[PDB]
Amino acid sequence: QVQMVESGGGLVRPGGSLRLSCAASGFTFSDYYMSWIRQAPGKGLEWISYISSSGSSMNYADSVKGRFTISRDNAKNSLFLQMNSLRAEDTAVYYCAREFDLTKIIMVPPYWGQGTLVTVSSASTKGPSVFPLAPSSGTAALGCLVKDYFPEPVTVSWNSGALTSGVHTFPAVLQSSGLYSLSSVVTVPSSSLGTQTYICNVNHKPSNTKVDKKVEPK
Amino acid sequence: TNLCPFGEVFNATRFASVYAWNRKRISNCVADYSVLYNSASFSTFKCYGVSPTKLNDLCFTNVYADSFVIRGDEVRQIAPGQTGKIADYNYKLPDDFTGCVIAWNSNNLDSKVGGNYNYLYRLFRKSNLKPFERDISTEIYQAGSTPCNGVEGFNCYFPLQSYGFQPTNGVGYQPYRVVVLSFELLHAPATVCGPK
Amino acid sequence: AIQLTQSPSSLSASVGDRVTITCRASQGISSYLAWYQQKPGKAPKVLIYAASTLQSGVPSRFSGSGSGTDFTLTISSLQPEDFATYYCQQLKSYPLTFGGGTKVEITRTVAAPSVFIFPPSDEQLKSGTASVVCLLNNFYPREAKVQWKVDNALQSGNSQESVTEQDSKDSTYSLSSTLTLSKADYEKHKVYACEVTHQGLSSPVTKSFNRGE
Ligand SMILES: *[C@@H]1O[C@H](CO)[C@@H](O)[C@H](O)[C@H]1NC(C)=O
Repeated sequence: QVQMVESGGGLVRPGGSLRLSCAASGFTFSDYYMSWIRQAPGKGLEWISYISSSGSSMNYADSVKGRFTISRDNAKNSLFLQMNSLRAEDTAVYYCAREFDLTKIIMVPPYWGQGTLVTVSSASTKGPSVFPLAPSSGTAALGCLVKDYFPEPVTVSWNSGALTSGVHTFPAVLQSSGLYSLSSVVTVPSSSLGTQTYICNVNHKPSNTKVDKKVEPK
Repeated sequence: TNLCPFGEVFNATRFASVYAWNRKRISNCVADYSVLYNSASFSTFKCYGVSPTKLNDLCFTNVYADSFVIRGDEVRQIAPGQTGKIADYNYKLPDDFTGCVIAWNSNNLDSKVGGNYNYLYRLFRKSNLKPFERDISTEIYQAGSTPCNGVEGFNCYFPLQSYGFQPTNGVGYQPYRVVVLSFELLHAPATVCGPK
Repeated sequence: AIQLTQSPSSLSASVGDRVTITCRASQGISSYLAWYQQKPGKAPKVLIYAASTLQSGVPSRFSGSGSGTDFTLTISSLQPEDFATYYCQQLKSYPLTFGGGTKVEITRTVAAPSVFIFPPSDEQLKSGTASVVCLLNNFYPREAKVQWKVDNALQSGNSQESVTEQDSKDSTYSLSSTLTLSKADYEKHKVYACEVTHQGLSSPVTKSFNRGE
């Protein structure tokens, strides 16, 4: 099982510094070239950096040279991206990717992590409040309202991931206050509304908020 | 006369990478090759066509000291007619090699917690080296069928590999300081003699 | 730096149709090409590497072809779960480069929205604002209008909506409009109405409640 997990994302002052970290497992790490690739909100994929398997060569896209530095630790199965002099254009989801295997000569598919979002903003962190969207008064609808948080992202699940059929988590909207808001809703059998338990799990990492709200009738 | 400067060689603060191994020419001096062996802090001391305690009643034109850092499982390669990445692409000893091979563990000087990337070795080469050749080229190596246009990518890899020495490596991956002494007797006045 | 030119930048097609996407490299790159699929809010995933090798798992609806400068990604029978943005990546040489993407939408029959309205919560009222949410579930096409009415007065300036991407099972959309009022204003009125217009309804649907049950 190839696994690549990124960490260290979040809110950074314009002009400040952040250090991303990519933990890898499921393959002999020291055999592979690695890269950082980033995707700005709504844009396409931009490669920015590579380091060779042993750390003897590295290079950077032009939008990033002079400010960022890549590195790796083959003893810890870890890739790193040190980011300095950050600016608004740098706000993106940053991915780590394992590419070429200098051990062999056969083309192998790249493998990517899940991304981490860094936001370059001067505004303050702020955790959400969570409010139930109470159901009916057949198929009933219920949900949760995650209001007034900053920055993105907020993640919602239902019954700790046990409830997945019928969920729609909407895109966050940016209110005039500068804070975000987001709703998540589920359609659920009407009769199950007395028997079955419904909880929404909000997590907003930049403020270390992790809240469970029971959503119930009345 | 004056004493041979083996202390500069063996106790040098910096050691070369093996792909770019350093040659020092020892000349016009008196050397106690016993006092070299007597510092019994050497894990490897193999001599070829000669022996310590016989180097003291012998004279040569020039003595060469080649020095570099490699890793523990590669010391075995610093010997005549050996094969492997170090012996083929970095440092080859000839069949008629006459001299000694002295190595020792240098984990305390040459590892670093994040890894030391200063020490490199060549992993790829179109052709095996000849004895005592040195290749310091940095051109991208074409491992595949398509050219590389001076740039890394699929099957296009910068040949020098980084050792990345860390203090926590197992012994075989720790840095060893190597000195290879080669003794040469041209038809000329000898200038490097033992005290005898 | 090899430049990739991907076409088209967006397309729509029906379930079961054949979808073709192309990538043109500014240089020969022989077979050093991958195709990526990126579903909404997920990371790009490789479908094909080496121009035509299927990654494990990937349904055999997907295939790729080409060599040199011209590559083609084919979904032989478009399925609902194929809604995604697709990219080609050149792998010949660093800096690695990508095509611009191809948003793939699914053409579907018309589906009316199911409408739900949700009063602000007990909790949030204590804070001094009130949020009234209206849900439009599983409709098609995207176009829709929500009008808020408070005691029959049409609201303006105090609603924001967002829409989901096309559902991966039934290719429909969902939309969520939120009306924001101060606690004072909210309590000055009784009837809260969400009026929804959509091509699948014969006449606008209104869903409504009265403050305080
Ligand atoms: C290196 O330094 C040590 C400690 O000062 C000394 O005892 C040793 O003789 C030196 N080695 C040589 C070859 O001079």
